[PDB]
Amino acid sequence: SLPATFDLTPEDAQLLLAANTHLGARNVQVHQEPYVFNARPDGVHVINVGKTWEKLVLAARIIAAIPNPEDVVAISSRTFGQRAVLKFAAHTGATPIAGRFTPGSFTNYITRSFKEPRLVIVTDPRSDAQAIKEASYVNIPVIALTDLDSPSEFVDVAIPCNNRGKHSIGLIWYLLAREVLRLRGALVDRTQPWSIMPDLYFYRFP
Amino acid sequence: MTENQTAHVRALILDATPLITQSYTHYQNYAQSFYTTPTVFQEIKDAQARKNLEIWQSLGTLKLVHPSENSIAKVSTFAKLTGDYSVLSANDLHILALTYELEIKLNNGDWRLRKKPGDALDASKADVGSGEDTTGSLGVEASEEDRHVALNRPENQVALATGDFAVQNVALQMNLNLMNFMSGLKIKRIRNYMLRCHACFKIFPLPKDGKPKHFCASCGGQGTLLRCAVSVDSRTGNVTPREDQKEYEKVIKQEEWTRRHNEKILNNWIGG
Amino acid sequence: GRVRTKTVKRASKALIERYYPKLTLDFQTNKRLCDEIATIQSKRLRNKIAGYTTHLMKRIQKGPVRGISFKLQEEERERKDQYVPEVSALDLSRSNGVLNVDNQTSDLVKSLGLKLPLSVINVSA
Amino acid sequence: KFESRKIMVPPHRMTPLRNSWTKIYPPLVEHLKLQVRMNLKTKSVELRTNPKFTTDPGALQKGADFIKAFTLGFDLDDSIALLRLDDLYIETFEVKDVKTLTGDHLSRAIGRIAGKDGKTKFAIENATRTRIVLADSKIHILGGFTHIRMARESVVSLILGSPPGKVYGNLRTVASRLKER
Amino acid sequence: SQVFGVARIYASFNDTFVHVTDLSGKETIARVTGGMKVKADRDESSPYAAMLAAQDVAAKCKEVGITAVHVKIRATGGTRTKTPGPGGQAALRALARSGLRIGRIEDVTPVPSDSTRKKGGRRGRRL
Repeated sequence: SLPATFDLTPEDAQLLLAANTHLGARNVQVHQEPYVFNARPDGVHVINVGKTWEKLVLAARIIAAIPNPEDVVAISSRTFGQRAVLKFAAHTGATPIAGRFTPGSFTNYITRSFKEPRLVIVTDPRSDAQAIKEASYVNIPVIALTDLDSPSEFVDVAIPCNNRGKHSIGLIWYLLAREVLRLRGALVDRTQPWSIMPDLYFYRFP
Repeated sequence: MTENQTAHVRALILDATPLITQSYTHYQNYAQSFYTTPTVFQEIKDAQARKNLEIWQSLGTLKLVHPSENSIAKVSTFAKLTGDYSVLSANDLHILALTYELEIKLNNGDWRLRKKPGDALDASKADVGSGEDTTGSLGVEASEEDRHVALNRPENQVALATGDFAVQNVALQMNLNLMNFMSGLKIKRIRNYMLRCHACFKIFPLPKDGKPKHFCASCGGQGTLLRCAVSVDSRTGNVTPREDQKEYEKVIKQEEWTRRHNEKILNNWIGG
Repeated sequence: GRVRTKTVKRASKALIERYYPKLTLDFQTNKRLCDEIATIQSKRLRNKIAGYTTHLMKRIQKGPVRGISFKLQEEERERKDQYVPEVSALDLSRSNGVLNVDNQTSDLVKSLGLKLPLSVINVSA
Repeated sequence: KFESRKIMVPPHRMTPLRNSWTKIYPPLVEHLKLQVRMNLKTKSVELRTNPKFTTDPGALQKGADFIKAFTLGFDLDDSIALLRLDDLYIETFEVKDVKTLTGDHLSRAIGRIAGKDGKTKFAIENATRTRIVLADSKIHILGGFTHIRMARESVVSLILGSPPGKVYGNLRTVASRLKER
Repeated sequence: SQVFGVARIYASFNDTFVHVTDLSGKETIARVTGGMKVKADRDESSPYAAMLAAQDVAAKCKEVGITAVHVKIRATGGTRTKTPGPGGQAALRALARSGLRIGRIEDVTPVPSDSTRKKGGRRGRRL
């Protein structure tokens, strides 16, 4: 149900193998066994990156399916993640949660951090697990970035990537941003590369 | 009847390790001028080192020279390019900047210095006139005229005498002359240990505090950092071989506060 | 202990987050400064607030404090985008145009059906 | 007129040896004026003296006592107390020497001397001027004879299976006429 | 060079023995108990009595002229404890403090392979 141009462009595959997204953790859960292809024999698994591309194509379609672009909310507490979600929220107009996500923000309308979304993106479902479980109370889909040993409960359309390195998380946020702006209509030509480089999303500590 | 050992180096930058390990008589037969930073001299606190510094000040051969700020900025840019700025001290950066300024003044230019790591040296301007592999400098029975010709060469105009492996790698990245503190021969290659990611294959130096990095700087793999021996050639300049939790920062701050409280308790026990 | 009240602390916090630059280390200028900007009902309370703003001008000149200042917040508004590298680590020239890729990910490339400048590297244990 | 002693390094404590050795050696080398040489291969530490050092023959025995203390779990603040004082000595004792216990009885006796979050251990260091390290089957108490003697009475109460409340009552009784005198 | 002695320290809970002779246990040279040095019965095994007793043993060894000495220390052994008490440790501190040369320090405690029944019964022995 997609045109043939939507697939892996080889410069994006060079970009993916440049950011070491295909490297992962050492434990493989029962749920995420099809994302692994095989194991490099030290204990490091390598992941099917075509699945990551087409899975973020799904996540881009979920984000484009919402009518109000301010109703999607990005969640972050990792050190790379705040910069990544503030760039994503700057570029698509989402509402970012940087640093400590406030408890009682998805119920409890009294608090000024009460935002009700219809769609939630999470950097990892272990450190930001509280936004996952508070979104499990008020009926919210959550599309997430899960590793090979992330908790796989309470997520749907989860994107396998590497949350450990700053390269992969900044790139995968950049690719979600460029996929949804190429799908909304802000960049008409599918052939044209996006004008902003992916290193804008990258974290530096001075 | 000792032979008149002529100095093969016009000026040598001396660190605190070569000043503490060797006397002025050991460095008298190798270098003609002695230059050092004032902060390195102020950092000396040993009694025998203070006696040797008093003997050198009575001799007057040591020159207390502070490095320039522009050379300090160039050295800091080179250390940020090579990634050695996190382990190198400010005194080491000032000593490298003073060595770079002395090499710029002695050779009348920066043609022998590399601005970036891996950059080829500008050899077109040369015709206008412990784990250290020091092999190739032995077996050179040079005469007095040969020693004067070698001291007149621009390669032996400036030398950096130091014991810091990060400073030695920064000088090898800057293609600077490195001399042994006990032997006095020119260093050709240096072998040091570096942290290598087992998956991302990223190269980082050893830690200054000695603490093992639980997470890699680029890979993020738990246990992905491994001790890898790396060799650096002075001619080529090529080195040949989670943490995002706030509780991790709290544990690091608690470890630092525990180290500070232990240092305060040790100072109170010593002074009590 | 002479812990100051929360009204003086909060008024000084507001007047230093908003009215930074004309306040200085001199309490005597700050007295008629907070007279001319703030409507405080008593001489005692405005003396408390002016002395506290003088003390926070004393420790603000040594370094940054957790509260809001404008002249830093423009600077972390270009900290977000000023350090873009001309060549990133994801570009080809940092690996001389050919990637450092093991045999299994090259098998991923030749199985998925793409053409890519890969150098196979043999790794073990 | 040199003298060297040989001592054994446990495997369980050689990693805090290489962690805090930089805090171990310069107080004794500066203040107590000795010479230390390692043998990391053969688990041996060479504590040597020289006529170029100060003439103090008993501090060589004291230095062997510091490394004998560090052999059995002991931290560095008790080494500072052993630097400053002379009445403070070391002891080992066995769980099986009071009562023949086996397995889970041994585990419950170790739990009784340990306690919830080490609180009965805390109550026995603070009220008696003693310091507590628990091994698998060895108990270790530092200090002087009036201090360690009531520590003996407490620990042979506790390892006999007496409840820790009676230990607390007898502990504050003996602490009360300890600090009373 | 010098002459070495063969020293024995026997550390019970209630006294200490500092007892030394020459090689192979020929004839005993110095001989003290904890009871003879402090007449208080509560202080038979005190470290004060231990150091004064070992000081008198050191005076005996100095007047017979033995300078070096080899020491082994022990508890009662057997069904009772294995490592010596602190009276032995204070005795070691005293003999090192005395200026007498020390040769070797070891622990010849008589250790069973497999012991017999102790003198407490099932319940326990200490208090």
